[PDB]
Amino acid sequence: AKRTKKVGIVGKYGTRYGASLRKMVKKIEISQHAKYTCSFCGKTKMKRRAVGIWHCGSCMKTVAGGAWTYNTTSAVTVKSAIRRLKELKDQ
Amino acid sequence: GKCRGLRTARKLRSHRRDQKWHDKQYKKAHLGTALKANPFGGASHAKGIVLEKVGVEAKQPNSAIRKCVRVQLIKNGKKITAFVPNDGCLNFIEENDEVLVAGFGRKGHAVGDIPGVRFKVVKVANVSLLALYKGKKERPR
Amino acid sequence: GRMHAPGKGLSQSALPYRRSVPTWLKLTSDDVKEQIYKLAKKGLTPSQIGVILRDSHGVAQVRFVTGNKILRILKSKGLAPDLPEDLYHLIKKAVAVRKHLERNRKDKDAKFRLILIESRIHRLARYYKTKRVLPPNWKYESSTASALV
Amino acid sequence: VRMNVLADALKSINNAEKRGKRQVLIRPCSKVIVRFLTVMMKHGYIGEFEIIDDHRAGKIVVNLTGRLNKCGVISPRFDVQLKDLEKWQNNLLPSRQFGFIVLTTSAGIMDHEEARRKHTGGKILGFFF
RNA sequence: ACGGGGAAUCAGGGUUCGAUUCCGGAGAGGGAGCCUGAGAAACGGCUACCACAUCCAAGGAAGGCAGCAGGCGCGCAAAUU
RNA sequence: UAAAGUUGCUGCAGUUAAAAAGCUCGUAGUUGGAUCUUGGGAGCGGCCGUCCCCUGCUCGGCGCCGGCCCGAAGCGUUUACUUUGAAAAAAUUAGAGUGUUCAAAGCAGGCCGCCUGGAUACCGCAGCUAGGAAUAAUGGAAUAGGACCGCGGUUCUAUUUUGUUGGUUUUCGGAACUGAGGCCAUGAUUAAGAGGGACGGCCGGGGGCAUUCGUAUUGCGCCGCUAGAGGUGAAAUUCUUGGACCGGCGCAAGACGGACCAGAGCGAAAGCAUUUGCCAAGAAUGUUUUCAUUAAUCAAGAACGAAAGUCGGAGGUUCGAAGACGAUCAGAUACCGUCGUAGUUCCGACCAUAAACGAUGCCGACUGGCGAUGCGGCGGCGUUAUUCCCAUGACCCGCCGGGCAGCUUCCGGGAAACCAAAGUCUUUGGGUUCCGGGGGGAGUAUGGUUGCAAAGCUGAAACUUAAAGGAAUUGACGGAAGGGCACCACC
RNA sequence: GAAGACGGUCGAACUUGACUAUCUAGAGGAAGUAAAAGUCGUAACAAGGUUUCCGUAGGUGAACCUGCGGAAGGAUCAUUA
RNA sequence: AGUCGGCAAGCCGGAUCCGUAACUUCGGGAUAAGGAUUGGCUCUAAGGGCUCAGCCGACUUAGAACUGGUGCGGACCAGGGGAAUCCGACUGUUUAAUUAAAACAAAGCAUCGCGAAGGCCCGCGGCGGGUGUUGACGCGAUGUGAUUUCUGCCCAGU
Repeated sequence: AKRTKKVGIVGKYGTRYGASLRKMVKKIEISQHAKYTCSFCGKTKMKRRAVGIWHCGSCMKTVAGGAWTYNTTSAVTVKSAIRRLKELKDQ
Repeated sequence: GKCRGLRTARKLRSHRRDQKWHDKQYKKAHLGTALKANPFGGASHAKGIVLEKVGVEAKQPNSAIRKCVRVQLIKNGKKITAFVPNDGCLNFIEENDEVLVAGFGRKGHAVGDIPGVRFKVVKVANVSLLALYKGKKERPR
Repeated sequence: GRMHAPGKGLSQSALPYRRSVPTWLKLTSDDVKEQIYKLAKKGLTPSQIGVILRDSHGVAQVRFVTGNKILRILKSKGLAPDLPEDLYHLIKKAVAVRKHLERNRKDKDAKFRLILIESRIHRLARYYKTKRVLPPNWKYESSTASALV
Repeated sequence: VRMNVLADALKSINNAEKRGKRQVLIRPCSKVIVRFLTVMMKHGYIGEFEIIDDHRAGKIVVNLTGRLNKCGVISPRFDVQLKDLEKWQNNLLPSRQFGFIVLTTSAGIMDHEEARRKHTGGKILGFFF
């Protein structure tokens, strides 16, 4: 059954820390515990080891990533930006 | 009708059953609100006790002082302002006299000159007020 | 008018009155079928067998040269695809627009088109179920749909 | 969409009569339509009509005279007893002298007076006067 | 809101009423229990409790008109002990 | 109760008077294209009216020479509908009879012992019975487990029989199965100016992401020359020899996408405009492609939904709610002016409202022209581009489809304004959603629900009131416009 | 074969509590309507003297003002290569 | 009714089965509140392994009868409850030996300094030292104190 109405993972905090702080931590705490698909082996095993460090439990390959997400949006725009200046310098 | 299906009876009938409530005359007859707010309570007449004689003003260029009484019904205990109908009939009525009051004629609606008065006296102390006006009978004391 | 668009266009084919085999056509009722058999084996939906047939070989309607129609010809030979082609092409389209949508999630229009496409899938599905062409428990599920190209 | 086919046929030949066309074309032809036109043709209200029977729902070209006031259709097809058939032609027909209510019975499709002779009612189709 | 046969009002459709003499049901102040009998959960039959009320010598005894009349009450509102 | 066609099934209304959800999707509900048997014959009346026939497979007497005729019993897709019959308490209603002196009643009465009455109709809806087969549903055989025709075997069994007394096997009748057949005209309506899908070349400020460019604005740096510059009805606040404004050259930042731009296009609506690339989508057109009714409209439910607003980040040029100030004014906490916060921009979540307007639901049909216009297709002189012509572009003349519109009119409608739809409406019924019922109170109170909040959705009553309102007309009026006039007007 | 008793059953009624419906008191608060001709303005109707109106914000004695985006129910169906 | 004051004492208490309001940050409140049951004994039913039947094995729950001077969580163990106000969100910490609080801290919020020859700071001194094995999502300095909803006017004085 659906145990809670609108309090997901953050149900562990009970009635503490206020509603908004318990709401904006939910989106983050769902992310930092989700298992991602490893882009190297394909299996859904990318799991955050420590802050910024993401380890794939299958191919045993460690990746430097965001603090709470696997990929920071600021990073993916930088990777695509560098990829354009790279081919633009060497032509 | 809009839908003329061969078997749209419950759609047509439930519509009129719904839209009937938007008729003002129908909605007051099939809800207690009109019947509870009625001091008579669906009765055509009512007896009450006159406790003061008040004069009501007229409104529009029709200017005068309408003679009325503040009656307290004996079945409910509510207070209504009955209108002593005819000329010089206030001197028949006194204080603490039970009087038969009736509707005015517009069925819960202030009538013409008088503002907010929906009741008129017909009998006073179990003798018709018209008989007092014609002199056919006089007040027994 | 179109059932998922405001267009009221009037454009379609118009087969002639005469239902006879053309006087120019020299293919027998047999040889046309083995032509359908060959194209069906190399992979071709009954819709596009008909077009290839009336351009290269010049068959007006297969329903006239033989007594049956294309899909009825393939199913009697067992070469028909399992799920119908118009339902296949709708799932194929929904899979593409869903794959476009996972990256481009700000495309509210693609999200709107997806609902229109899926609504057409569930409409054909419940039709192909009453005609007992699909198993009564068949169900298009967005997840497992991509396995069916 | 086109739900009732007899309705599209009557409203077209009723429109073309008010305009004064000599002959009108109706797009779909059904068995009930041609049975309806003959009831009107046997009373002189329309002219000679023709069915262009192609390999689809055929087309009818009805020669029109100036004798048709209105040929309406009653939808849906209510059931008519012989007890209430007088009450229908009381508020559907112009006068008691002329006008006909076409209604289908098990005996076929005919006007309301033939339904009096054969003593059987049925579903009502339309009316013309 | 006891139901129905019906009643009022209508061109055709309807709308509103039906406590009321015919049929059916329900009930005898409120609930409950039961004796007798072919038939009753009977009340112009019993047994309780609740409400109300009568007679008493103060120990007790006795009661059920939504039967016909009649009275009180209630009311705008309804007859002869 | 009628009047009230002011509850509208018959029979209302929804452009502006009360009113069509912002928009699309969508389940119940409602409604659904066409298509399967007509004709012929005997008789009668003056080509016409009426009758019957196109029914198949146990028992008996006009009987007659296994067959025929006839009578009765049984079976023959199913409902809806319709016709018939039955069964259907009276009283009441309708209604027959009858001089209660008439009548409302009543069921009695009528003749010189007799003669008669106390009828009949309606009593739905549901259930029962018989007929009809249009209309509307529904089914049959296309992996043939199809229908018929005879079979061959297997199992059990009424048994009639074995003269009777037993067992046994069978012909025998029945029930079931299983193999080989034979035969069928052997079984699939059409392909909608319904729909879906495919395919073809296009098309479009459709959507998304990325990229690019453009002046301008603001700011800064430097250079020049200078005393005002700004702003206004007029000014001031403000900037200014600490060099403002102006001119030049640079730089940075964030917005915005001018002119081209249209009663043009695209999109469900909101909405959409520098370049180029990528991604997915789509209408219309073309189609001798495919599927074969898959459809229409839609309570519940769902997606999207300008601006403002909200919550997080990033950025903050311009503009600018609030605020401050300068004017104006009787006062201005307003209009005007100078600054200027939130906001305006982007990203990610909320919000679900707009005069979200065409104040006009959607689908379908029909009913006048006319000139254009956009997209696609088809046809045709000629002109002009490649040039080297055919084919393609650009014009030119037409036709077809649908698309935004326009003009015109006695189609027709409308209270009119006006409308080719707001028409085909007392000659009233194509299908289907929503929704209105005098004005206020009031979209308020309350309850519920959604939201972070703002609020949204749902949504009364008491009380009050004789009008409120629509379109149009004539006046008066206007710090409205255009002409003209007067020393009771000015110059 | 009476009284009486154990147990069972039906179970009135009382006590208590909860839920529910209807009516009703209430300081104070905040509306609506009516009465009259009060005070302060002048928002609206003529370009009503800042065009009006809508949604949404903020503000101000009060009508209202302003910002942003709409609408014409506008004072323009029109403005020229 | 005592008293400044229900201080102290008392009531409540386990478990099983029912039942559970306002309010709310939707998680709670909550053992809310309020009820009933509970012993002994004799049984029945259900819940497993090993080779249909046979052979082993454990505990536990539910139900029934009988029974006692209505007594049964018999000792022990073991929450009184409710509705409202004020303050502080909470957990945490604090005056060892008179003050455990409403004080302090706190997450959150908002300012300020600083791009390293630097900010802040130490040090009698030095090419000294800490932050710093650091680099603005960092370090240093302050105020306020979760959330929700807001945060107005004043730059004359200092």
